[PDB]
Amino acid sequence: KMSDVKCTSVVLLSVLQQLRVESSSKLWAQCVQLHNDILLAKDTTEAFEKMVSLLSVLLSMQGAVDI
Amino acid sequence: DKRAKVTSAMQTMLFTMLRKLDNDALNNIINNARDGCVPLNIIPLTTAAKLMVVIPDYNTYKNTCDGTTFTYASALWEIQQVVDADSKIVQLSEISMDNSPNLAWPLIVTALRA
Amino acid sequence: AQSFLNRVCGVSAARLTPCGTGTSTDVVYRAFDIYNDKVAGFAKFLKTNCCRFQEKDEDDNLIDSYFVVKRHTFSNYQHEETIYNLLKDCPAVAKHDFFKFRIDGDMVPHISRQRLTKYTMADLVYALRHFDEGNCDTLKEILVTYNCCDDDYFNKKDWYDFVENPDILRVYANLGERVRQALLKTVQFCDAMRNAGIVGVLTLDNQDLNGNWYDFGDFIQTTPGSGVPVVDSYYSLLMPILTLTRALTAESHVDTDLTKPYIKWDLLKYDFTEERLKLFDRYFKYWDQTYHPNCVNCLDDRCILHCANFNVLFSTVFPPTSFGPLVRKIFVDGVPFVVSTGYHFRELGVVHNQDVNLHSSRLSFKELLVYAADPAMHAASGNLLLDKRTTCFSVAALTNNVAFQTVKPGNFNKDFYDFAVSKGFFKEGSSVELKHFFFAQDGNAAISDYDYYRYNLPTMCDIRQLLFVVEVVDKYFDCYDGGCINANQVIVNNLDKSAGFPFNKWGKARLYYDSMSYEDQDALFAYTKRNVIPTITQMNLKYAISAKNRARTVAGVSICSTMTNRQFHQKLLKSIAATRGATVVIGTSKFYGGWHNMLKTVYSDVENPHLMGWDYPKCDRAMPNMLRIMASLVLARKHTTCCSLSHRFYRLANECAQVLSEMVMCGGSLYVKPGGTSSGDATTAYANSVFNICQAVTANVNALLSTDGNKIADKYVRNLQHRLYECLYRNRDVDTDFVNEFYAYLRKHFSMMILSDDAVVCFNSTYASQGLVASIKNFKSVLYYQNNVFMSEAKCWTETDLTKGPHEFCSQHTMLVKQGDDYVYLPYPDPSRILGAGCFVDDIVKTDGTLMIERFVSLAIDAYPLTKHPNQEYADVFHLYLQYIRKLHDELNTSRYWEPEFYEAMYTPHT
Amino acid sequence: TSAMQTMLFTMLRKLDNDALNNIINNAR
RNA sequence: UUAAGUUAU
RNA sequence: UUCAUAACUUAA
Ligand SMILES: NC(=O)c1nc(F)cn([C@@H]2O[C@H](COP(=O)(O)OP(=O)(O)OP(=O)(O)O)[C@@H](O)[C@H]2O)c1=O
Ligand SMILES: [Mg+2]
Ligand SMILES: [Mg+2]
Ligand SMILES: [Mg+2]
Ligand SMILES: [Zn+2]
Ligand SMILES: [Zn+2]
Repeated sequence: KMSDVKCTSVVLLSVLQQLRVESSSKLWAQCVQLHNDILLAKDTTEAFEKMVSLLSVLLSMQGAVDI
Repeated sequence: DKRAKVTSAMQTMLFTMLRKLDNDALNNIINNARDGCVPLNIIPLTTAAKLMVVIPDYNTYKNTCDGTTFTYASALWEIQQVVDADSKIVQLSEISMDNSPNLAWPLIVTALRA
Repeated sequence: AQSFLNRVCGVSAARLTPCGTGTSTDVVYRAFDIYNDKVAGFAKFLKTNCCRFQEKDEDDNLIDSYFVVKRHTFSNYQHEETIYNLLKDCPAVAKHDFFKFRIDGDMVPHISRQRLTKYTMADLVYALRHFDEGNCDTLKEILVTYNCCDDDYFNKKDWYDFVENPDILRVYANLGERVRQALLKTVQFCDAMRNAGIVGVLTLDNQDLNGNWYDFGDFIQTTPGSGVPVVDSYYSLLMPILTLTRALTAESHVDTDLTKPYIKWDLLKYDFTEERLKLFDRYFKYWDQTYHPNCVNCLDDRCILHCANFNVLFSTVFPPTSFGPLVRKIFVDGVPFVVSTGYHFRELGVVHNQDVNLHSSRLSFKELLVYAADPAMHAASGNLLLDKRTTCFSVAALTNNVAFQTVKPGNFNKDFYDFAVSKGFFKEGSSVELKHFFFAQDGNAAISDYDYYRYNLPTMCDIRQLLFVVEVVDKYFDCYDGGCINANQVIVNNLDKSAGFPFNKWGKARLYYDSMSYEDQDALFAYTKRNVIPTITQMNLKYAISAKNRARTVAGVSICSTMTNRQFHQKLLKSIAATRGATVVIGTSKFYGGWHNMLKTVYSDVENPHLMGWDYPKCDRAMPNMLRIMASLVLARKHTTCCSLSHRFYRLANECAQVLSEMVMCGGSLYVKPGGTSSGDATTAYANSVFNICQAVTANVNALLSTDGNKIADKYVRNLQHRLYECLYRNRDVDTDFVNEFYAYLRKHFSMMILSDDAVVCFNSTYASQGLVASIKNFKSVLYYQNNVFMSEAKCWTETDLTKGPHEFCSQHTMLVKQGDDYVYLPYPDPSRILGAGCFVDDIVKTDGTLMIERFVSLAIDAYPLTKHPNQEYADVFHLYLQYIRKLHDELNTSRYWEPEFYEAMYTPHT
Repeated sequence: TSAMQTMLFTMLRKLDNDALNNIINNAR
């Protein structure tokens, strides 16, 4: 279960790469910080709170993915 | 043959950037030297008509490029435009302590010699 | 008892609180530079012949001024009378008072020195050249005594760490003015001795921290005006402290006064030859060896090392804009150009090109290639750049906007992850978990990584110690064949790589190798024997798996630099890679029993063996320029018959201007590289091996010279130590007889297996406990003053039992595994590293089924030894990789990928 | 890019996190 | 010998 | 935009 959040974090940041997220410095800077913290995380308490926060960035701009 | 294509392309590169070389400023620098040999690190400092300043945070902006004009390398520079990390035009009035978190740092400042 | 104190006070009226109880001698630990017929070394001893008297200033508060009484023999007392009388007029001589007190029934001579500080110059040198955290009370006391820092400054954790606490350089620099004043006093003292015809040896322990000298017990009077001061051991031991404390900072100000503003040097000035000569005469007047400000006039490689060491110190005074390529105006086809006709090195002085043509009718392909690689053409046409992100010198901006390249997150392999989870992996409470990922980076990663060069500082080395070390280091490379080769004998591993800036804008390395005939390449190689070709190094981010959030960058040298370096070094480099059983194990395969053979070689004949390993913090960034130049000189020692003295110098100058202090093409902007080593240089791995051996030999030299000679029980070792001091500081010529003896001593007690940066040492444990050979403590001290980094003991390791091999070498662990009928050593990696490679890839194309099966076989080969690990979870890693191979073949000699005896053959002793 | 997007949503539904499920339904 | 891939520094 | 060296595997 702990391996899954880091597993899902890598692909979650990957899908934003070709969504022109890096075109904005503000979004990519904080997205990179969130993604790297999950990989270096050791305790399950804080692992989720970056996971939900980073996914909310994808849902912020609906135009990317048709839910 | 690849012998000629690289020769033509590389010879073109030498001639295509004479815009800022062999100008009035560069001639004066060479003559003052007692042999015409000068360090390379000083040619852009005294001959280039355009200066680029990369400012990482608002604290360094005040101490380096405060106001519409500033001095550097014993010369006076006039600020022309400022852009952010996204290469977007940024107005001068937008730079402030309160508006600093809303700016896409670093900021690149372009100036011209007075 | 009171009468003795009154006589110690003397004519001067100063309160003197006593230190002893009954006016007896005082016992302290002090560092002494000693050389006699019995003991020779620079170590701490027992000083039980002095009776210190602390001075009480107004309000009874203690100050930094002591009164010491030595009370030597009557014969020595009269000898000090004549010498002091001839030297009392010198302001650099501490005041002496001679009196005789009736301690016993009979007359007792006494010698008293007034107003001496608690610690001498040797205490400062020893505290910094033998630094040890925790046991550094002397250094802390000195720092707070002279207001370098507050007493509570040491409460901060890692205050001594250069990387963690860069402010420690500011604290050390506060001692610079005190050290510079000591240098001026020494010159004054030497002049007085020369005028008075006094011959003697100057030592650090005899000079006060105020610069005053007080010991004359070994001086011999001669004809006045012909005195010969000996300052070989004095200056040489003090050299690393000169740049650590930035002693010559005052020379940058007007009239050498720190209060006055900086000197406004002429912006066009680059020679500085006379200024270097004046600096040498002011501080090193009595340094006997000749100093060449420009290394082009040196006599051999040993002279280059000696003169470049002084240039490192003197270059810190001159403006940074005066260094680098030197350019002029030439006329070709009526169109003026700016080209580099010379170079001003911080270490080699001013170098002028010999083959220069002011007027030329046309450019052949050889000179057309040279001009394109010249940074002069690009930098002159660029715009002025002022980058506040980094402290590195900025030259110009070639492009109107700054590049902000980022690092993408790694691609994921869901098929492998599901299979592993289905097989019972990645569960909570398991010793195997993912720790290696493709960490992402933002747009500031490229310039932030380049800013790590700020850890490179101007380091001046102990030249007498260094000159002996290179002789021992050269012995490790005497079993190799080197020399220049023709263009048709050069072997290029891969021609489909980047040719560097600006050549990457037209083709790869294949285009330029095909375009130039063998005559053109040979002509270009001969051109570098007489001229210096500065080049531009491009910086690119490295996209690879890692366990750290650190960004990795790779330096790409131009095709011009790498083409000429291959013709100069490849013969030696190929010889190193093709040799088995040597100290350098580059090119030795770990398969087919190679790992076992490597471990048996390093276990050669050590009687009491322990294993030791270390790593260099910021090795590619904090490497001093003196050691990088030294490494090139060692590699160039194989050109004694194919190159002349001038040819070998220009080759060294070309390397210093291409891979040492070259222009950096980072993000569309040009920067100045302070130093270090370039990753993309053709000799990077081999140059680091020379650097690794030098530090190991230096640690052994320091360990043997810093031990008490009297405490050594072995006659051979004590004689070895005495001759070691004699070779370093008493002989200016190479003693090949002792170099062989010391090299044989190292091979017997300090056998080591060395690759580029990783090193494993099998050392004599008994000798290390007695300080006869280097240990982890000695390596930390050497890296502090000779590398400007702090190596924490947590980053090193020590193994006591040789049944299990080295704990860590080339990211591989070792264990003893039975193979048929005998026990062998098998290298296995971290299971997380193997699992991470399979789970995460750097390209979606690599996710193709055909590519993975070839990719997974290589990973399974590396993961095969894990089956022999006692832990069952570790062993299942290879089984999972094997089982995944079935699924890939299920959906797609062929069967040989499973039945793991195929992987058994990869580690069997027979090939 | 369709394949990458649809496989990522499978992982999110597989995680079964209350906070993760709350926001995805809110955006839906 | 050429190409690709992996690990190693 | 994507360096250097070394070893090994795979396929011609
Ligand atoms: N050009 C390259 O692709 C390249 N790649 C590397 F990994 C290393 N070097 C050179 O070796 C030094 C130490 O390497 P280093 O950082 O110690 O490696 P590492 O982190 O893999 O070692 P370790 O596992 O022992 O910590 C580097 O500073 C550089 O001089 C390279 O040139
Ligand atoms: Mg003494
Ligand atoms: Mg290292
Ligand atoms: Mg290493
Ligand atoms: Zn010399
Ligand atoms: Zn040669």
